[PDB]
Amino acid sequence: SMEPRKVVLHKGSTGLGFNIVGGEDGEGIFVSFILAGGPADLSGELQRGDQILSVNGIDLRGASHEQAAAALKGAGQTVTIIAQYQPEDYARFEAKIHETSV
Repeated sequence: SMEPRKVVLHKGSTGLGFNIVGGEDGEGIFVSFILAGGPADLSGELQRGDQILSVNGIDLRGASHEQAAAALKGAGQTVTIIAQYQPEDYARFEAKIHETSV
């Protein structure tokens, strides 16, 4: 896999400009969506399938969705993220089956 790297964003009128998923069913925290024109987009330094490993020194390896949301939303505007591209893990995540007709 690609090595983790540091990404620094400055929140604005729509926050950091991305969505997270995961932190449930034993899964990591993933970037699911990047808002066109938002800070994440304009930076060019985050993409869908990045795993969020830490936020302002808060370790989100193994974090719940709630813990990750609290770290990201509770942060002030300058957010220092350690992210790692995890395309295969994310692809699996997105294909998981949640409802089955029997």
